[PDB]
Amino acid sequence: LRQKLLKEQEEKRLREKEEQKKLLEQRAQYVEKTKNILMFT
Amino acid sequence: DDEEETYRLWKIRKTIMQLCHDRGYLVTQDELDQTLEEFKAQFGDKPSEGRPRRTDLTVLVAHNDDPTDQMFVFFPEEPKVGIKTIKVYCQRMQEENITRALIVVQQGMTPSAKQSLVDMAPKYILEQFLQQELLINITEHELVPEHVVMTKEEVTELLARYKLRENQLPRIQAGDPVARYFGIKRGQVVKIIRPSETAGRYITYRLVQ
Repeated sequence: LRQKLLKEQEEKRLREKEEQKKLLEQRAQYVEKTKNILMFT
Repeated sequence: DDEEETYRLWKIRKTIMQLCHDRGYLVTQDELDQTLEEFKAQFGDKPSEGRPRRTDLTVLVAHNDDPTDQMFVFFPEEPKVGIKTIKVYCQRMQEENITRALIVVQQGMTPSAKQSLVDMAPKYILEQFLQQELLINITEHELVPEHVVMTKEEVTELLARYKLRENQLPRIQAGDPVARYFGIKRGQVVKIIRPSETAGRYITYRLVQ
């Protein structure tokens, strides 16, 4: 049970950290695009 | 009087970020709950004739499922904005491929430009809000229950389940602050989830008219 719980917690940590990093990179690319079209307005 | 205006614009931006997250547009947790100090450092603490002036702090975002429909906001410098000071914005709309946006006015909008917002509405479904209106996320209040915007395939399943027509539902007018908050046209039903003191949870359905 100890082994199973440690494996599950490490998996959930890696999954959430990866998803947050991917959303940050998508937001950063869109931040560059909106910087280009926002500075003129 | 610059600490108060900085605090006020910070709460406006925070409420707009919660607005765009609740509506469905993709915004990160960093912008979702920043403190006053990220705002002060990243815009510049001097709203009177200084760095955090309007227009080049205005947010543009993209919807979560596809980054094609995009949502501006615009914070005009004028207290009472007008037609000549929105056709600039509509020119920025037609300049882009985007459809719609917000306008968070400072004082009350002029009626002629409100009729303008009515007239190009089917082309560009844009709307306004007020500054006094937007210093509070009224969804966070305890009287306001959980509102959810239904998809049309779920509306069809709803009307098929209870075997009733689209006008027999309880309804909601398009101008009240919650339906104006999410921003929804008529012919579009809304789940309301609320706690019941008699039996647990209770869902109901208000139709926008």
